[PDB]
Amino acid sequence: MLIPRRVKYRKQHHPKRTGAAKGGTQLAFGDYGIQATEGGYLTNRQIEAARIAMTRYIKRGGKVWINVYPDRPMTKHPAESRMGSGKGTPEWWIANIKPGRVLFELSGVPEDVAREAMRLAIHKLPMKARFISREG
Amino acid sequence: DVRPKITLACTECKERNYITKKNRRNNPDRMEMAKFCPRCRKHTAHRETR
Amino acid sequence: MKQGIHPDYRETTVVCTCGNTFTTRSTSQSGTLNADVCSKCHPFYTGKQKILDAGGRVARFERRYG
Amino acid sequence: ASSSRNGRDSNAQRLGVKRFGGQLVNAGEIIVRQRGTHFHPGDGVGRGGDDTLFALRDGNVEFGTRRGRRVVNVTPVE
Amino acid sequence: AHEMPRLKKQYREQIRAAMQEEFGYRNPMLIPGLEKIVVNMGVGDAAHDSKVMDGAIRDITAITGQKPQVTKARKSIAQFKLREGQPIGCHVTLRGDRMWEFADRLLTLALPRIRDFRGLNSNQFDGKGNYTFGLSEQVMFLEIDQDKIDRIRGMDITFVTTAQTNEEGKALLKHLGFPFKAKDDPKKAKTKRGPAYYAKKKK
RNA sequence: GUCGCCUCCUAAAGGGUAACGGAGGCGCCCAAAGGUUCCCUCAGCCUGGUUGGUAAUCAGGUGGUGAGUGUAAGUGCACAAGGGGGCUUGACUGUGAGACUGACAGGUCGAGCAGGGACGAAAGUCGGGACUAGUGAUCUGACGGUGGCUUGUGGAUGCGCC
RNA sequence: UUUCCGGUGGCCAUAGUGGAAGGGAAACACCCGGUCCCAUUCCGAACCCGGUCGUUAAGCCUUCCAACGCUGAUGGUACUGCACGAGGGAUCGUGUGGGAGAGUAAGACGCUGCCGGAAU
RNA sequence: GCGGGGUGGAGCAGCCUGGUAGCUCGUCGGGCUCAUAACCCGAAGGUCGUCGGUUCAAAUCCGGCCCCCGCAACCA
Ligand SMILES: [Mg+2]
Ligand SMILES: [Mg+2]
Ligand SMILES: [Mg+2]
Ligand SMILES: [Mg+2]
Ligand SMILES: [Mg+2]
Ligand SMILES: [Mg+2]
Ligand SMILES: [Mg+2]
Ligand SMILES: [Mg+2]
Ligand SMILES: [Mg+2]
Ligand SMILES: [Mg+2]
Ligand SMILES: [Mg+2]
Ligand SMILES: [Mg+2]
Ligand SMILES: [Mg+2]
Ligand SMILES: [Mg+2]
Ligand SMILES: [Mg+2]
Ligand SMILES: [Mg+2]
Ligand SMILES: [Mg+2]
Ligand SMILES: [Mg+2]
Ligand SMILES: [Mg+2]
Ligand SMILES: [Mg+2]
Ligand SMILES: [Zn+2]
Ligand SMILES: [Zn+2]
Repeated sequence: MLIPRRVKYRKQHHPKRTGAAKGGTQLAFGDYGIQATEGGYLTNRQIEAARIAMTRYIKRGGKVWINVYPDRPMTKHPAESRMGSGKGTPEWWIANIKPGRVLFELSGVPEDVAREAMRLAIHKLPMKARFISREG
Repeated sequence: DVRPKITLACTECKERNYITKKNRRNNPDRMEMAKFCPRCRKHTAHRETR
Repeated sequence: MKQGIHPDYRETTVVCTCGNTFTTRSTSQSGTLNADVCSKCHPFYTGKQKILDAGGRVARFERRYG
Repeated sequence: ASSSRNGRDSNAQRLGVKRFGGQLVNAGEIIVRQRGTHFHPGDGVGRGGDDTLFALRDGNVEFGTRRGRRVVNVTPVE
Repeated sequence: AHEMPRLKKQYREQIRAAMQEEFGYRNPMLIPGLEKIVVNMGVGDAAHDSKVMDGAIRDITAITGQKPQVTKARKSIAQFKLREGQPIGCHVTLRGDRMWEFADRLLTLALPRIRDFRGLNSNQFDGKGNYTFGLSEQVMFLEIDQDKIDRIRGMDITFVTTAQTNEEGKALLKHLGFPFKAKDDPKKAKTKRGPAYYAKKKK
């Protein structure tokens, strides 16, 4: 589970989820990758599930890059309580995903099994994503 | 209580012209200043009242 | 120099009790100083020494046996 | 339940430029209220105790640069 | 009195000629020379009393011949137990005639009578033609008394010369005459203690 | 849990803008940490050096703001508003053209002038503090000054003014 | 009149930083002294005073170097006022006006005023 | 939620506030005794639950966290 060591402010406004990907729309480390076609919030649990799926399928070879980091904290109102009495305590850590953002990258693996591993990973994400490559 | 209000009166016409503050611990004794005395119509030595 | 804040720094010869005598305006209120040893009268570099060591471990053996 | 350790804030101070570029002003008229010298006093402009820039003379307000400083000048009226 | 010192005269004639011939400076005012002498002593065990500073002032005044600048603590440190603004050290800057005659006195008299004196390392230059070293004990300066010193103290002696490079600084200070150049002993202990402490792990 | 004041964010590039929204501060302190005049440049890093160590004091090199600012934060400040020395009391009296900001009470800035000063060779600056919190209307009472009024007159007494 | 240089402004990196080469007639400077005014929280280092011998090594000045930094379009894109439209919904699109930041080509080894100097 | 507590082996002091961590018992070494207990003479023993901050300096000040308590968790 990716959790930042510290943050300046633990209670933050909800991240903007408008617009396309600000940056990181192209592969930078690996040969293949996952590119999100829809925006949304990506929690550390989802990131870990996808990473486990990719690594487990590719076994021992190849290396995986997690381009996004769940450094944005999300508070939760205390359960069964009326509205008010200040903001809640951080409960989830998310990354702000926008369309075109490359989430995961993979290298050192043949294309077919890389594609299958990316499929396994994508079936764990909460937003639509696609397999991309450096045109082979 | 530790920075009391002290009143400066002219040493010529004994007139409580000014009021200010000291430290009592940093300045235990009565303070001497040259201020303008409106009655004496010039700069006269002013002393803290006792 | 500021007047009244510095010590007396008048002339001062120096007899090194070893054939060497100079003159420097030191702080010796009396005057000339008396050197137990100069630099040109000292065993350090005038060469008057040469300890190095005594590393002849075998040389000791034939000294007491050869 | 719970409570907030916040909720305090200071009253609005209403800073900012009060007379913009080219606006005719009288002597002593306040040009900008500010904290610190984001604008330095230029020609015909004085700076007060709380860094307020005010007009030293009648004329038109202009914002410019004097050496390396952002300054506010009052050009005397033609 | 008005008399240009022996060491200054020797410097000018012999050393300026020697440097001009064996460094080949293309300009006459490029031959290095002594710029200043700095006598420091950090007496950091003055955070608990003032008498040690008074003794240090007396000692340095007698040794040099002028009143020292007393430096107050730039920042307070608990583990050194010093507050802000306490006097923790004193130093003297010597130039011109005082520089020349103090250097002459030091070299001709004082360090000769160091206990088991073996010379000074040639590898204590700052890397810019200036050479600083340290004396562990003070009364060896026979210009002071012997049976009234409050406690033994040490000091740092720094020769700042107008020398661009370390090799020419070493040449200048040799020609002026400094026990050193030997070989190991100097550079030896040098390398040693160097490596030794030089590590660091405040973390 | 909160209630007044100050700084930031929310606040949507003037100002303003709510919530038991998100962060912190204030109820002081300083006779210098005020005024003026002159001088100075830091932190960090690298190298050398008695005690001495990551770091005391010293030297050289580097280094433009990352240090510093009595105290929160922001806006400022290296031209320093940061560091140091000299002399001082303007932490004045009588004032306030002209503006800022509030429903109002109110809060804030202020040129110029006179008196009498401080500093500076002068130009000049000085009506506390780099700026913005460190505060409480009115009533009633109190002390000091003044002597306007005082119920027949003169006192007294009481009140008024500051 | 011109050229060169010393002062003093303006623009405040297109000017800086770094490297290379060369220059001093006046001038500037380092430099040489400290007797004299004056000065160092020690030091004639600095400040100040007296000289202008020595020296162009440095400051300074001239030429050269896009190397770091700086400057930087056009077009496109983001965003956006107004007017609409589409999705179950996060949200997205279009019309009509405005229009960046980044990046690209490129610019650039400063510009300009006054006074003085030596020569013309 | 409010308030308190966490310090040698144990049970308890040191907390307005910074700088010197104490008493009792127990542990260990020596006496006394035939031996043990008791008693007598000497010694060691906690960098203060943990993370971080304030500050020249933190057991002490501030916050988070863990553990143990107490209280509250109400009206239909
Ligand atoms: Mg990018
Ligand atoms: Mg002011
Ligand atoms: Mg004020
Ligand atoms: Mg606004
Ligand atoms: Mg708006
Ligand atoms: Mg409203
Ligand atoms: Mg200052
Ligand atoms: Mg006052
Ligand atoms: Mg008015
Ligand atoms: Mg206010
Ligand atoms: Mg006046
Ligand atoms: Mg005068
Ligand atoms: Mg202040
Ligand atoms: Mg001030
Ligand atoms: Mg009433
Ligand atoms: Mg009547
Ligand atoms: Mg009045
Ligand atoms: Mg551009
Ligand atoms: Mg552009
Ligand atoms: Mg009931
Ligand atoms: Zn009077
Ligand atoms: Zn001798």
